[PDB]
Amino acid sequence: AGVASLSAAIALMSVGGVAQGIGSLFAALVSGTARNPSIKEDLFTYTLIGMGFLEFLGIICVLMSAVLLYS
Amino acid sequence: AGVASLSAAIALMSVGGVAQGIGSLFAALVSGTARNPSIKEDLFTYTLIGMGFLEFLGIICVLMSAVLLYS
Amino acid sequence: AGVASLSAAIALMSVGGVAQGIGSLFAALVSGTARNPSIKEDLFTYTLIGMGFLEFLGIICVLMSAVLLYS
Amino acid sequence: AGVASLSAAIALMSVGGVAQGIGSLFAALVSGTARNPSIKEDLFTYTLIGMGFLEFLGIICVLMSAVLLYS
Amino acid sequence: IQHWNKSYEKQVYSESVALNRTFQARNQLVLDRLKPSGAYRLPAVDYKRQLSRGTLVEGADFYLPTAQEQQRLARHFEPYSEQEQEERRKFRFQSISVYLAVALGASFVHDYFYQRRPVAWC
Amino acid sequence: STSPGLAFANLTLLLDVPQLPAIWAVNAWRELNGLFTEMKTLAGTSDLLYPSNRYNPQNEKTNRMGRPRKYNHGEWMFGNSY
Amino acid sequence: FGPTLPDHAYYGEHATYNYFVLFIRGMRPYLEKIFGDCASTIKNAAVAVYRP
Amino acid sequence: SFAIPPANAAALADPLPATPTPPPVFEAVSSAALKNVEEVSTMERYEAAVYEESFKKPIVCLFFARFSLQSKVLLQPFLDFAASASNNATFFLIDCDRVPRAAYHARVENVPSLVVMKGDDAFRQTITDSVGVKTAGDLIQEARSALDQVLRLDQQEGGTKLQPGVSSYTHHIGVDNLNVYRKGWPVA
Amino acid sequence: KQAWHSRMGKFNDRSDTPMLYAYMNELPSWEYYDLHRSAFLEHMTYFLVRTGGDFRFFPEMPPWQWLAHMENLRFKLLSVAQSRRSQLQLANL
Amino acid sequence: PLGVKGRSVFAGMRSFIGQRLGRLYDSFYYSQSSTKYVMVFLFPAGIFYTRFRADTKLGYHVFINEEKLYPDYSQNYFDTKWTNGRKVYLDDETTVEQLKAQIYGGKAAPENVKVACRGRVFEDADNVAMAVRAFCKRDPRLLLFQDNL
Amino acid sequence: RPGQGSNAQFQTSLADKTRGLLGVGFLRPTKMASFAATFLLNFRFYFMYMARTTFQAVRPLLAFSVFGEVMKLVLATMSSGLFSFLFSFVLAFEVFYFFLQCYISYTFLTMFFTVLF
Ligand SMILES: CCCCCCCCCCCCCCCCCC(=O)OC[C@H](COP(=O)([O-])OCC(O)COP(=O)([O-])OC[C@@H](COC(=O)CCCCCCCCCCCCCCCCC)OC(=O)CCCCCCCCCCCCCCCCC)OC(=O)CCCCCCCCCCCCCCCCC
Ligand SMILES: CCCCCCCCCCCCCCCCCC(=O)OC[C@H](COP(=O)([O-])OCC(O)COP(=O)([O-])OC[C@@H](COC(=O)CCCCCCCCCCCCCCCCC)OC(=O)CCCCCCCCCCCCCCCCC)OC(=O)CCCCCCCCCCCCCCCCC
Ligand SMILES: CCCCCCCCCCCCCCCCCC(=O)OC[C@H](COP(=O)([O-])OCC[N+](C)(C)C)OC(=O)CCCCCCCCCCCCCCCCC
Ligand SMILES: CCCCCCCCCCCCCCCCCC(=O)OC[C@H](COP(=O)([O-])OCC[N+](C)(C)C)OC(=O)CCCCCCCCCCCCCCCCC
Ligand SMILES: CCCCCCCCCCCCCCCCCC(=O)OC[C@H](COP(=O)([O-])OCC[N+](C)(C)C)OC(=O)CCCCCCCCCCCCCCCCC
Ligand SMILES: CCCCCCCCCCCCO[C@@H]1O[C@H](CO)[C@@H](O[C@H]2O[C@H](CO)[C@@H](O)[C@H](O)[C@H]2O)[C@H](O)[C@H]1O
Ligand SMILES: CCCCCCCCCCCCO[C@@H]1O[C@H](CO)[C@@H](O[C@H]2O[C@H](CO)[C@@H](O)[C@H](O)[C@H]2O)[C@H](O)[C@H]1O
Ligand SMILES: CCCCCCCCCCCCO[C@@H]1O[C@H](CO)[C@@H](O[C@H]2O[C@H](CO)[C@@H](O)[C@H](O)[C@H]2O)[C@H](O)[C@H]1O
Repeated sequence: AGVASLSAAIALMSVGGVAQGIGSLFAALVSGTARNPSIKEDLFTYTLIGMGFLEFLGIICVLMSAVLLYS
Repeated sequence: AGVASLSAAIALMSVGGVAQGIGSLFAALVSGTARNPSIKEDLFTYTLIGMGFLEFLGIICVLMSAVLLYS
Repeated sequence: AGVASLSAAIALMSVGGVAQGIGSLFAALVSGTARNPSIKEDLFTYTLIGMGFLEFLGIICVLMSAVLLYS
Repeated sequence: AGVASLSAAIALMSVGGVAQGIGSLFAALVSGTARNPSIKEDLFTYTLIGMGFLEFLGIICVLMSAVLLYS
Repeated sequence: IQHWNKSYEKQVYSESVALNRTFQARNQLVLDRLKPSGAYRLPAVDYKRQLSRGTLVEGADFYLPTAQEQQRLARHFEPYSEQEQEERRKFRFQSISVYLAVALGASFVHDYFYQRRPVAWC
Repeated sequence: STSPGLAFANLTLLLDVPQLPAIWAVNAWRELNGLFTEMKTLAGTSDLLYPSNRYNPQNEKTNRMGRPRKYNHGEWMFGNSY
Repeated sequence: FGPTLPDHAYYGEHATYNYFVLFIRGMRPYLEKIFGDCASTIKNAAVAVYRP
Repeated sequence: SFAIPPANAAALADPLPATPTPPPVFEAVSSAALKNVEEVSTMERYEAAVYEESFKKPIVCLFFARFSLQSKVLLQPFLDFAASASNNATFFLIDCDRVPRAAYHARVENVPSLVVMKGDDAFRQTITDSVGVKTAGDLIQEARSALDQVLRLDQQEGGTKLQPGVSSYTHHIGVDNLNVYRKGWPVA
Repeated sequence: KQAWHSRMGKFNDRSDTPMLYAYMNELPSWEYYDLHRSAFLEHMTYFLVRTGGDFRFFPEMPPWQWLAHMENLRFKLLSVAQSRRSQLQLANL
Repeated sequence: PLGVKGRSVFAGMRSFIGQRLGRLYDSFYYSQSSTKYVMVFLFPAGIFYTRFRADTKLGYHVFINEEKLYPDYSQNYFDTKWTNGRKVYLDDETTVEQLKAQIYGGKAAPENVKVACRGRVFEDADNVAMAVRAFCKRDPRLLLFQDNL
Repeated sequence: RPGQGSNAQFQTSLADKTRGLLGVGFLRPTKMASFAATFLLNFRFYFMYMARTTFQAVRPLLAFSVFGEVMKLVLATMSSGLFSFLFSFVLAFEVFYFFLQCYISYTFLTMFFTVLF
């Protein structure tokens, strides 16, 4: 029951790979608010959509970690 | 077949590059909507096209992973 | 018999890297469209050519992966 | 037993890296065209030359991978 | 090449002729016999055609069934009859007494008729 | 219309409302089998029939568990051995 | 070979004046009769039990 | 995103203006009220008909338009049919451009069109030639058959068996949303 | 009103984010003529000529008789034009 | 004005059912051939068959002890190979001999083959249902083995 | 007659009308199979949506429960006063973090439970 644990630990890399990308998205939100404060909404919607995508990828990798951890 | 579970983990590590790509894309989208907002209808469309590719690639990276986890 | 499987997993990781590159291209195109809207068609065509080449490389990797799963 | 397969997979990862490199080329293309269309043909020629070199290197890598596969 | 693409178009439209003949036969055999009358047609018209006709109305997610209820805001002098007024005066507040009674009854029934479970005896 | 939060209900409906015809058909088949069993019982049987049981193989030469009856070769003054 | 289908075969009905809402608005009187009769029956039974 | 501009002065103008009339020489060609029908000019009259007269005894409505030659050909035999069978039914003459809401009501898509009506949906039979194969006599024969059928069915079963259908609860609101005003429903 | 129109458009329209446009193999009249402008013209000239009529009475779906006649006339025209091209347009070179 | 004199509520029910059926026919006619036949006949039929079979018949998971006892399925299509754990639906009158023949495709089975459930050998002139009821109640996992001993 | 000229062209073969009866180019069983395949493959979206929904629903529960368990471990282990003084601020941070997660979940849930019609 050691290979399952190692497989899950190896699958956990995409979490760190996704945190990069969430960082860039919210950095872009910040820069857009600094360049055009007249548009706060209509930037946060797109930010939340892309963040939702990356959250889905995080859910995928964590789910598969638990899968390989018990199967 | 624990090596199956290892291969799967490796096959999921690719999400780290996928999400990064998606992040960069949406970051550029937000920057565009903060620079030339009146053409969101263009930018969002192009973004959707890009996602239609990236999504597909990620789905492959899942599918084959599961295949190597079963076969 | 999983030694072939690891090779397939590595190929999948390569595919993810290709996906990241595709996302970068899309991001650049969106930024370009925002800066110069009237020239979209030319930029879009150039992006399409790049996308096709990247897609070809990705398909090549997936194919080799399938081959390595059996042979 | 499948060391050659592992080597082929590693070569594939290198190919993915090459694709990522290409992405920057075509991003610069879609940006320099937005910034000066009148010299776009010249920019396209330079981008094509760079792309050809990158493709050549990738082809060389693939040839090496095939040789490795066949010992 | 010219020869070959021309003959390609030729037997393309040959296949088209065949398709048209079978299309005619299918229609006049099967579909003209199985066609609906029109009595049980769809009792509506698409919103685009209504919009072009100048007929579409968008409003009133709700409705008012009775004319007595429709003309209330236009009467201005008797929005409600006197009988209706005194009947409405009985509902100035909600009935916590009735709430309590109904809730206790429903809880009693739900607990001692519908949610009985076994218990050990020593 | 719909939404991501209604995926549970959408899946459940799509997969279960087509099964309701089959469920009703199963119920009707069960009632008919019960009717036929009760008509047979009214007509008469050598050995009894258990109504709410899956299968009733008992007869003159067969037990209530599908095996041959023991001590059933001869005849008995009190009639059937059961 | 052209359109074989009309537009209403594809397009969604009106959002606010739709088939079901018109139908149930038409059936309102019969349902009122039904449920009022049932409620009155139950109430009369309960009152005949509770008064004595 | 779909839109149509609201209207134009041309569209809202009079659809049926007068045109010049010739002298009595152009009329000389090789091929050379009415006391039995009712020309309808108003959706009020059309509704009165459909909701009272069509419940008393059946109606036959001819929907035409001026541009159509088939309407001109079909007019006279329609008047003869009316003179024949006015005892059993009422007969109406409607122009689609003058009264479009009557055409939307009857669900006419081509002109000319005969429409036999009883109870406003208990019997509605539309007769037309969407293809272009029939003739006026064929249309009138079909109309006579439909009128006979609806009369027989009204006599059938003690006057019943012809009750209104979906219009009992729809009020032709999906067909023409402007009936919400007639029903008095809000539009806010 | 604007919400009504936007909702109906998002639901029914052909878009990059389609709700109802899905599993399309036999199209309805409106979408068919919006995608195939060549056929709208042909189906419309035939209607005005076969029946002297106004565009306002344009049928939702045409008859199969009309469609078959159109295909026969297309045969005639393409035959004549193709044979003319075959003779003269290529002896040029 | 609800109701009319001389007319019955049953007549109105018949009217309504006629209306509904006519409308269904109209909507089925004016529909895509690609989708409607599938969605209206083939998915309902398959779902009906599956649900009826599960809710009515009774099935068993079959296993075999050794690979040498596996059947030959090379010729018959869609199953070239035996796999253990196959769900097998049977009738109440089925016997062990009939089950064995069904497994081995009406062909010559090996010698001294017997069926067991939870370690308990079945006679071949036994009803599978009652034998399972006796030996393995609510655990119908059957095993085929060679009884040489 | 008006349409006799066109209806004279419509005369078919026996094989033509058999082919039409069978509906060769108008049933398209390959199209039916493609539709069935696409329709069954589209069931993945329900799984994706339910996964997202459950994650957004349990996010506050996690922030309240598992980080709570961690804080409880630290409380059980710590004894002195300096560390406790410093840990009070961590607890307050956890309060604010919980409210942040609750706000995020509210946003995503109003997005996922909003219906046009
Ligand atoms: C365990 C539950 C079991 C059931 C499952 C639950 C399903 C229902 C869920 C409802 C949830 C709603 C939330 C609660 C509502 C709160 C507010 C409120 O009710 O306002 C006050 C309101 C008072 O009304 P009012 O506006 O002041 O009107 C007073 C008038 O003056 C009175 O004069 P009148 O002229 O109006 O008439 C007099 C009299 C009688 O009426 C008459 O005029 C005479 C005619 C009466 C004769 C017929 C009687 C009715 C039918 C028979 C009933 C009993 C037995 C049935 C036996 C069957 C046949 C034998 O009126 C009534 O009887 C009122 C009818 C009560 C029905 C409930 C209200 C409708 C709500 C819709 C519920 C949805 C259910 C679906 C329906 C079924 C499918 C279609 O309260 C109520 O009357 C309703 C009682 C609520 C039910 C209790 C359920 C418990 C709620 C739990 C909430 C707490 C949550 C957390 C729990 C943990 C705590 C620690
Ligand atoms: C074996 C092979 C199996 C394969 C199938 C084989 C064929 C078998 C028969 C058909 C089976 C498929 C049925 C599918 C129908 C539903 C969806 C559909 O496909 O419709 C498309 C089809 C076309 O849709 P469309 O072209 O887009 O729109 C045109 C309109 O539908 C045009 O409508 P309209 O403008 O002419 O009229 C408006 C229409 C509206 O129809 C609609 O458009 C929407 C219908 C809503 C459906 C969803 C409602 C679910 C609501 C939940 C229920 C909650 C109840 C709460 C109770 C609490 C009380 C305590 O009004 C209705 O007629 C609907 C009545 C049913 C709704 C009942 C709702 C409760 C109110 C109760 C009223 C009182 C009873 C009736 C009184 C009348 C006098 C007797 O729908 C229709 O043609 C008419 C609606 C269908 C009504 C049901 C017809 C009877 C079905 C019988 C099912 C029995 C199956 C069991 C067989 C036995 C096996 C053992
Ligand atoms: C049993 C549990 C039911 C609980 C859930 C349902 C809600 C409970 C309330 C009762 C439900 C039924 C309400 C019916 C309302 C319709 C009344 C009405 O007038 O409709 C117009 C019909 C048609 O009328 P008509 O068109 O012939 O003549 C009148 C014309 N107008 C309306 C213009 C004046 O009226 C009737 O004739 C009676 C219909 C109601 C009786 C049927 C009940 C339907 C429920 C069963 C469904 C299945 C039908 C097949 C049954 C086969 C039996 C073997
Ligand atoms: C607690 C319970 C709460 C839930 C309520 C439970 C009851 C109500 C649940 C209903 C929800 C699901 C309803 C979905 C219905 C889907 C069925 C459907 O529409 O089919 C797809 C087809 C597909 O049509 P389509 O493909 O052209 O268009 C569909 C939609 N688009 C355009 C987006 C693709 O729909 C139809 O047109 C037919 C539907 C009506 C027919 C219904 C089946 C009965 C047919 C009987 C007549 C057979 C005639 C045979 C004659 C042969 C000769 C020609
Ligand atoms: C579209 C719908 C969107 C839905 C969004 C749903 C997301 C929000 C879900 C969070 C629910 C969490 C609340 C329950 C947890 C607390 C349990 C509890 O009360 O303990 C008993 C508390 C604590 O009592 P105590 O700690 O003093 O002693 C008793 C404690 N027990 C019994 C547990 C041992 O009882 C109280 O006295 C409470 C009084 C103060 C008020 C507390 C409410 C504020 C804290 C929770 C707010 C959460 C909502 C934030 C909304 C933000 C949205 C912008
Ligand atoms: C003051 C009078 C007011 C009127 C109240 C009259 C209400 C009468 C309704 C009774 C209906 C209850 O319905 C019944 O509920 C009980 C639970 O308690 C269920 O009981 C079930 O579970 C319990 C506990 O395991 C067991 O007894 C048994 O397995 C089974 O009977 C029944 O399966 C169900 O049929
Ligand atoms: C056309 C025929 C009739 C159509 C109506 C169909 C509706 C029947 C559904 C009622 C619920 C049935 O649910 C259950 O099934 C059958 C009776 O049917 C009974 O089942 C029990 O008695 C029946 C006798 O008929 C036995 O065959 C069965 O072995 C036993 O388990 C249960 O006591 C009942 O709870
Ligand atoms: C319009 C009316 C429709 C009402 C619905 C009526 C149900 C329609 C389906 C009837 C199908 C009958 O088909 C029959 O079903 C039963 C039960 O599966 C099968 O019978 C099988 O199970 C039963 C119960 O143990 C036993 O007879 C035996 O074990 C076995 O033969 C028959 O092999 C099959 O021929």
